[PDB]
Amino acid sequence: KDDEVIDYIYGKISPLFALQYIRKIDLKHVFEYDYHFEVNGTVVRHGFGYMERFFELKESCDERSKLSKKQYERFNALFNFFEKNGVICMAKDAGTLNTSIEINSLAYHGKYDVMKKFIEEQSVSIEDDYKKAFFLACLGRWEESYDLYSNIILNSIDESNGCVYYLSQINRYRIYQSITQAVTQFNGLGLLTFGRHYKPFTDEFLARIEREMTNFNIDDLFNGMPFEFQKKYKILEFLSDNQFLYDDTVKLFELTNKVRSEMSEGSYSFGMSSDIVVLLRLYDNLRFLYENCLWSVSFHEFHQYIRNSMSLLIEKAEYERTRDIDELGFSFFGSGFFMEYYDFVNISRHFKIDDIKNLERSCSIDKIRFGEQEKIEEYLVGIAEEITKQFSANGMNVVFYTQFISEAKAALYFAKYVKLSEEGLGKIVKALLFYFPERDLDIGKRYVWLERLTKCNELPKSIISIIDDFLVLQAEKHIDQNYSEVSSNGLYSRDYGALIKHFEKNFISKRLSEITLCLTQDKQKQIDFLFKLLPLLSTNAKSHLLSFKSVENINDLMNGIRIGLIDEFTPEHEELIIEYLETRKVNYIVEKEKGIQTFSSNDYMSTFGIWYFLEEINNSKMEEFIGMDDQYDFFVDPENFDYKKFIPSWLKNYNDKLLGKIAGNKHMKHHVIEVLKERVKNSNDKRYLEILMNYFI
Amino acid sequence: KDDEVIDYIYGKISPLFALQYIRKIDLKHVFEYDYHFEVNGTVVRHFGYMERFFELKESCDERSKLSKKQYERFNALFNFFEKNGVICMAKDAGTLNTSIEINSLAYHGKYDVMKKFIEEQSVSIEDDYKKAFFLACLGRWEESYDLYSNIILNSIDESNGCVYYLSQINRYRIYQSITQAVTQFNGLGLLTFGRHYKPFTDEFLARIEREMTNFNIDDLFNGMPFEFQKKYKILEFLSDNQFLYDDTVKLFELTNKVRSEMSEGSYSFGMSSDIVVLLRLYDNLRFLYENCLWSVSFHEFHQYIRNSMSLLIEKAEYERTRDIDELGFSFFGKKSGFFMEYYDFVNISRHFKIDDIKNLERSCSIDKIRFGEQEKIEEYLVGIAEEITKQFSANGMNVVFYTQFISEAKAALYFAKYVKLSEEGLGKIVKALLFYFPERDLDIGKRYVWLERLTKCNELPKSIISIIDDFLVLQAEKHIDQNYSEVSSNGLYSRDYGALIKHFEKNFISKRLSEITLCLTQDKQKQIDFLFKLLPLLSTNAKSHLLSFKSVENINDLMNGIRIGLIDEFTPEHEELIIEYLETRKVNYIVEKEKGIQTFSSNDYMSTFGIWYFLEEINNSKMEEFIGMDDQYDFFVDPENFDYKKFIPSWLKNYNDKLLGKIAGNKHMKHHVIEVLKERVKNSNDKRYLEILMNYFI
Amino acid sequence: VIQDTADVYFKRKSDGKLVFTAEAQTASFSQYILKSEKEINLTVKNAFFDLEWLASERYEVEYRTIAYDIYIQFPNVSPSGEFEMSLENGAPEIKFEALADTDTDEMAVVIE
Amino acid sequence: IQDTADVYFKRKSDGKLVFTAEAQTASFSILKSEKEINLTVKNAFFDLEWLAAIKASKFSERYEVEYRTDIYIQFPNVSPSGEFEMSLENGPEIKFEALADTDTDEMAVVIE
Repeated sequence: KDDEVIDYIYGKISPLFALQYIRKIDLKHVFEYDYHFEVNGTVVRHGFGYMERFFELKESCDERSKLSKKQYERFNALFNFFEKNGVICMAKDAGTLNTSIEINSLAYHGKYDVMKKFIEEQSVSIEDDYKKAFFLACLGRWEESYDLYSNIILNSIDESNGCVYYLSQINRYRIYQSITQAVTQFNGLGLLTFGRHYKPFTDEFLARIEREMTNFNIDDLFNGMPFEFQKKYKILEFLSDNQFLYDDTVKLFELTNKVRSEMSEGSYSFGMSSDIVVLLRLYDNLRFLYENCLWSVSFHEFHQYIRNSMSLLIEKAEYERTRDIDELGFSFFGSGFFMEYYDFVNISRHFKIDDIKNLERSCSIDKIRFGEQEKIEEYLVGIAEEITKQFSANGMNVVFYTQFISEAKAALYFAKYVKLSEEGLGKIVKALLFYFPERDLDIGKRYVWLERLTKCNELPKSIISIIDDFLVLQAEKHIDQNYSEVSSNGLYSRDYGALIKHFEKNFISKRLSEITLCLTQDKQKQIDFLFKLLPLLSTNAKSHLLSFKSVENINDLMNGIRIGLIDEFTPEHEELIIEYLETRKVNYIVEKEKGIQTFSSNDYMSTFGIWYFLEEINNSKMEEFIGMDDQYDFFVDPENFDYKKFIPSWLKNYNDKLLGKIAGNKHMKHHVIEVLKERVKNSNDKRYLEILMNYFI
Repeated sequence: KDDEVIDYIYGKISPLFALQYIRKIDLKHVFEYDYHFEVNGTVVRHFGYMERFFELKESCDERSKLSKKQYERFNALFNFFEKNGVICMAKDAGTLNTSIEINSLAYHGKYDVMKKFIEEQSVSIEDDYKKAFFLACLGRWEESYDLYSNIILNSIDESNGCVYYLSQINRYRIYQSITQAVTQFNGLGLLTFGRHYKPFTDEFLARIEREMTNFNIDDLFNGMPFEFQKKYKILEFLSDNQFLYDDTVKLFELTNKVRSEMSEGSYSFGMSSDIVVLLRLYDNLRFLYENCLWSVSFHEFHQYIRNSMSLLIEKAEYERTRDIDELGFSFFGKKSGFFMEYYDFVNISRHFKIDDIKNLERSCSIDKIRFGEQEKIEEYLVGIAEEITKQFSANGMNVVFYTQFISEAKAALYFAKYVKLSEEGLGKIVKALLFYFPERDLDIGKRYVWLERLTKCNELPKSIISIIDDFLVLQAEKHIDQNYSEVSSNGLYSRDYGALIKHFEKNFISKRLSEITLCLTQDKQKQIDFLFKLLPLLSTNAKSHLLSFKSVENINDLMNGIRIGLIDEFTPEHEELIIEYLETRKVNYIVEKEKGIQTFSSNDYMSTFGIWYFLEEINNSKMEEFIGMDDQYDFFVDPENFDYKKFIPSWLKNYNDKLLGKIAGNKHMKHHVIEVLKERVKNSNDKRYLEILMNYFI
Repeated sequence: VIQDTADVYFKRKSDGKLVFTAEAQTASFSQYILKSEKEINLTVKNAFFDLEWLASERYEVEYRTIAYDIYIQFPNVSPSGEFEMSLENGAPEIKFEALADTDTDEMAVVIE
Repeated sequence: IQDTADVYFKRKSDGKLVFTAEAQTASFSILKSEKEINLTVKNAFFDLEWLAAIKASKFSERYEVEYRTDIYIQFPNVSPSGEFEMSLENGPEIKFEALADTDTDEMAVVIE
């Protein structure tokens, strides 16, 4: 009977409308291995035509008009639930298929204020408290999360719902692992990182939870449950496993091997390639985990899985972007990859800075086009508003700090490729410069991340004003005679001035003048800092400054050379240069018996050599001593030479002018061409090719 | 008490001498997660319990107070540790070098020794276990299944649970083997083998499907006595459908770590990740092979070993080619790199396919890798060749064993390129490759390619030339029939053994081809054509006698005479044939424009005609009287009209040195070539595009 | 534009009877007195054999596709199926290599 | 040089040891320069005597790192960048970066 088709599908799939999202690849268990649903809809057979008839009813409204009211309701529920998932039709009748991901979860979009408002709202039912517990776990409030999860587990049996019971057990176990590792890391390592001992959860909480969680295996939870639930919800069976997220990793490894082999061979895939499968599986797993309110922030494994999937997709897209073709290939080849809001959020949340740097090394994300930029701007503005609101007051959630600062850093690092508006850029810059913690971003990292944000947004007046206030605050911080900033990059406060001058060459600060015009010889550690920022003030203030302080030290000399104060060199400067280069050797010949290599990071001597090659400094006494460093075989005797001093890295370290002059010499050119051919042949790097194609022939 | 230390280790490890090899990473379960043994020995804590025992090892005075039973326990424990590889503690660790030694006849492929061992009389149950494994390896599957069933039957009576459980697992996996074998033999076996070959009869399958129903791999551990559950927890992971999964995840994590370190350019200290990968691979290999487990039936083990070896080769290539500052040169000046040994050669031969080896050659450079223990590799290759010639010289072949063995034989003969061989071994290998290898696996082109790649380090002595002479005589006799035609998947035909011979023996004639050439007639076609391929291999009198019968009246004969050097200077009425061909091509071309037939054939006559045009040998005006619409002739009729491209981007690598050098000697297309070459070298990674950029173009 | 999903027909030469039908999955092409050096490897998807056919040799392969008729002909092909028994399990893929006879050196044809 | 070194962590106010570990990874990435030095060590035991909300403030200490392998490597200014990641398997990796002040520029020293 044609009216009897929906009895079987309902009798096998009825339990599955108790969830919010199920996986297409996870539908195999509910039908007990009768058909196979591909990751993009289409069903494939694997003794009565069972799934064909139902989809036949969909394309013919006449045939389904003979059903009764109950049958029509069953058909409507099944059709709506299929539409919610993505099951469409059979493969033999498949056509054009485009799949878009849409995750309906407040946690994914980071609506912290909305989550707080929803938590403050009154309770309604058990699922509302399930979502409330998830939102409290996300928001860093962990004790209330644990208590709510325990109460949900307590009352789920009385409310006669088993899925809530099982999922709440799993969530409470995973959050228990979360607090356990949190206190373990806060005790033995937070002393040195945070510079304090911070133990939020008291002894009573841990004492209770360790006793409660003893002999609580993740496995056997499915077996230790009613057999009717065993038959009805087999699809959840794979959740109860210690070695979780393992099949996805194996399938990802196999697909990665297939994609890499196809990249090596240069083959042409047809239809649904392996990368499309990877993307669909990643989106399916993401939607399944997030829409079901499952605690998987506590996993480095999910982060690893998403990282690997996204990196493979980016590498594949780069391969199709840079590849050759043929005439046969054109007869087959004849669909580019571009980044959207969801991909941006995935990369921001699941990647670390090292992973993004590796991606930038291997791939070229500049050539990738970014869409839906309004949503990305909204997301970034929300992140900046959250950080400034939280760090502008006398409060912070340290656990939420550890779970949120990494994502904030990654989002602000990846905002380089996204074009923003004036107000959003101003808010982001203000929150980055005035309220971001100093233990995560030092002055050098702060400057690098600010500078990379001007690649597509330029520098309007508001950003310049914000930088002006930041510089004034730094100047006030330098009032104390026991302050000194340290940078992990070599970029210090004397780089906001250069960045400002690169866009607003004519510019003076109205606030730095007063602190400059209120100085005295005893106000040291402020005159030194203001010497960094000389080109930023008025000429009268400049002269008033350079009165107090002379050039009597080498650091001041190179500073004045750097800020353009000294264009033409002056006498008694080679005096200081020769004094330094003589004291270095005076210490050298006493340490030869001691045997100290002392390869310091100081770059004064190589800079002196570079100055020598430009003939600005030229004198016989310069080569009187020669120090330990090997770099004087360049600018003191290009004929003596050695294996190498540090040339192989310095061709990429140097600038255009010095490389061009290098091409204009006598004998070392052939050695340079030999080493460059060796590097380009036995390596893969664009820089060694650019200096081989542009400055050398 | 110091004498009481060994009571606990014996009381927790006593069962584990019932096996032949255990994994160091699998020792965690026997001690119930007390310490952790690193993959290369050393133990780390996680009452000093093995600390005292390892203290007794370095002080013979302290262990002299033990009784006879205690001394026996200590000797057994020390010998078993020495057999495994557990050495000492990490805090007392020192110089550690690990060498793999698998003691298995199956691994080394001693088929004759395995047959002799099977024919020998039985002794005990373990001997029949090894016998069943050897029969499964040797392609005799029915007797293997029967022996496994009998072992399972009598294991309970012999009271050895480990044999019972392992025999259950082996029988299940071999049951999967026969099931998939018959499934693949029925469908797609009709087209490949050109026959329907069904070795196992209906009775066998009817029995085994009934016996194997409701036999899950899982739950086997639980359905056994709890004493076995406590004693042999280390085997618990064998009973799992999703087997070899944790190793895959660990390999993926280590691969990610290694790739990240390659990208950053970091300097790992001590035991790096690649060392962990190598040691884990060796440990798993030894565990599976030494315990006589049926894992030939898995593509997953092959995938695991393939991935491990490929990662190791890529890492070794990186450290060989990496850019080094002062620090790396100081810390690794002597370059204690990675080199290939006999075990690695056997692993690559057995577990890799030809496509995987080609991908390895594309990505890496195995020529720069040094190969050691070449005597064992020569012995292995000689054994493979002897087995293939013995099997295919008589009227017999085990087709199942053929399917399990021919792939490894092909891979071994393909990878023998990098190994230096002796004269007798090379002669045996060449004879077995040319006279007895099946034609359905290696056609004439693949045969020639694999023979040619074997002369990279062995040159070509006289015996190999004689063997090739007999092969050519056999081919000539095969061409007697007027319904024979050889097909090659590479474009290399029988007229390439002659060129290979002449490259090493420029002065050489064949004493056997003359008689078949001097016994020809005008009606003996399909042999004159073949002998025209091989003309430079005969005597001058035979050459003239052969050219008496056949003229140059066809284009194929023309290009053949050009190829074998018969015609050095061109002759009249040759441009006649060229003009006729290129006129008929256009005559068919303008009738198909309305029909719209694109007709890219694989024929390369017209591009070759253009190449001949640029050397002024064929210079005329009637050649440009027509165009076949082919893009390739815009090079040699009008270098100024041009297009996007004809096929230049692949033809810079397809051409030879002379034509590229002449390309550098022209007027206008040089700048277009330099633009496309800069684009290719910038937005790609290929050595060839760099060589044409560094050598012929500036 | 090409649909990027063609249909492959495998038939027997010397007779013409259709052997089986399949869906294209992968196509790989590798490359004075010049010479040719190129190979064509084809991999197809789940295929069912002809009912009449189930109850040396030469074979032909035809690829059918449309760009919005586009035809690809391989006159001489050789199957290269390999036996690989695997874990779990219970249609597999079939691999072809393009051949070339020595008289007419043609291994691939395209019709628009 | 020996492939295994030893790492000592000290405080820049009393020269008091903080912890001792074994090195695992070292990454090294008018004129100017811009370079970074990241060090990653393995399982470390903290000093037995040193063991006895968040505001955006830099009222922290300064630390030194010594590599022993005689070969001596000195990092006078270091900053530990501890990252928080909870794992599935439950049952110590330490990272730090080399710093440099703006007037006594020095990021790495080697003594032979």
